Amino acid sequence: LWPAPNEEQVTCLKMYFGHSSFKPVQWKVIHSVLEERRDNVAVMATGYGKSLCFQYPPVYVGKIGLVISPLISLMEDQVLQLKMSNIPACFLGSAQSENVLTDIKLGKYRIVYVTPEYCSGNMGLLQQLEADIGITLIAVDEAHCISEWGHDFRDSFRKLGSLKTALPMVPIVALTATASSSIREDIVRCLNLRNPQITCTGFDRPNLYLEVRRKTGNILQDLQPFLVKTSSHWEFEGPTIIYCPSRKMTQQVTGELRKLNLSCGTYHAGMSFSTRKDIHHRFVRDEIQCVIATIAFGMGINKADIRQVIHYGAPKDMESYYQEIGRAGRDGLQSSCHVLWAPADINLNRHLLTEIRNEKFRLYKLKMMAKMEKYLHSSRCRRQIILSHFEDKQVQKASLGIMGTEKCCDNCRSRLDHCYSMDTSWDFGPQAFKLLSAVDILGEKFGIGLPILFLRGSNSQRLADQYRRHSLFGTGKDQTESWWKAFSRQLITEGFLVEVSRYNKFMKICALTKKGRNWLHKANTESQSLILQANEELCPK
Ligand SMILES: Nc1ncnc2c1ncn2[C@@H]1O[C@H](COP(=O)(O)OP(=O)(O)O)[C@@H](O)[C@H]1O
Ligand SMILES: [Zn+2]
Ligand SMILES: [Zn+2]
Repeated sequence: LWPAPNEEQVTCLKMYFGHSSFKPVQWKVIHSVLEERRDNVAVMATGYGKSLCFQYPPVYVGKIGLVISPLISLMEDQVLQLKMSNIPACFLGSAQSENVLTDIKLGKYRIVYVTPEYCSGNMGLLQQLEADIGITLIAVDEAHCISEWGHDFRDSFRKLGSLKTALPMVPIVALTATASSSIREDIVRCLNLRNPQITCTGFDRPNLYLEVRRKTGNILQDLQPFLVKTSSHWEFEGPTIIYCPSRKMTQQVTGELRKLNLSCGTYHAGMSFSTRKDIHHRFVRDEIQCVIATIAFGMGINKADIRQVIHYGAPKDMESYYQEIGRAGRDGLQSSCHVLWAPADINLNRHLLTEIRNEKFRLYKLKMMAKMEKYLHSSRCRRQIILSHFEDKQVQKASLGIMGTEKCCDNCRSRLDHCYSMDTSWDFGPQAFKLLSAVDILGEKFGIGLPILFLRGSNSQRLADQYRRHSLFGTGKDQTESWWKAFSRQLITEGFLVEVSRYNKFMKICALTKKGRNWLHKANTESQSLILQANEELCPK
């Protein structure tokens, strides 16, 4: 067990990064790299705090940290974010002046961003910085690009194996997307890491509700369910990102949203630094409500309170999908992630990959598109399927407290609205709330029959038309009369209802108990649960 940080370390974190404490895995990596000078392979979920692991140590000791990445636009964005935290950083490339390079040699910058190509060609420069200043760490983001079995291989990374040779005292921190053992093996062997610490944060984002819908045929019909008509104009429910597979589909979606006068912006690769800066400005400040994006990184979609992610079209793969939905709910508030898809979507098109020569690669793409289509068509828990892919193992639904609840995914939410089996211990809270309310709404003056007719939307004359205006009228048609009758007998046995006759023995009423009235009081103001021992009559297999 590693030690807690000292006060000087915490003070540095507050002054430069505005955080009052390290996250657990952040400190795992930081202490290992900063104080133990040990190589690291770190797998961090979306929105955990990956960048702090390599930005903080060079700031704390006032030396240089080298960040190797192929995403030039992302390195530009992070440089700006660092300077706005009073941290000097720069992107080093062939196009840079010697004044920037001489300021680097004098130690004016804490964090230096380079591409893999520039790094392979200038190993002598790296050794000079190590002798004169000292390199705290070398970060290799997108480290899965080092070998084939990742979702995106690059050849420029293979020459990073000389870093350990030219700099055997400098620890390397490699960041990758999944906890895949095979990918981690390749990173260690190709980067020449020496017994590195292996850390994984887990991948669950419990505040992200997951849903998958089929496309309806036209864009406006697909998107209008996500809109609210305030006054006499349309609005998104909250800040929204719409991911499109192509620029063409981006323009089509934009053209349709403009029909409703929705405030929208686009986000693509190859945009200028000024364009990305302006999009970030408008999105963060809620001057645009929706960003329609074809990329999943950068300033433009770096926003804390994104409430809704929409994939318009099947996602490319599970890794892209996870990163793309990972942009939502970074403030901890409840967010929703919807995929709108059809079998003809371009990312599910097996027509356009017959012409790839590699044997294992073509089979990988076929299995990925089959895995994607299986997830989209699945009736089981969306969250369990996603967590299984990134843990490289079958995940149990009992591992996290979010699975199986109404805020988990659409397939879990369907089971709470109309239960089914796969001892039966199930949450009948939603159904009990309908029944116990109907008993109290009708005044506890009739038998259980009238509340049942109320819930099933009966046209009977026993029910006064004043009750047909109610919200619950007809919301129980999912269950038969005998089901509601049998469910009421379980509420009598458990002790939430009782049958009672007063002086008039020709009138039997069904009334709430003390426990019944107490439960309904809490359920009026909070979503309450009610666990039961059931029969296959209640939740059939
Ligand atoms: N130690 C910390 N305490 C609290 N919040 C943090 C900490 N480290 C990072 N964060 C926040 O987490 C958010 C996501 O971090 P970031 O590195 O941008 O995620 P990603 O690695 O997915 O891009 C950031 O807005 C950042 O402010
Ligand atoms: Zn230690
Ligand atoms: Zn679920």
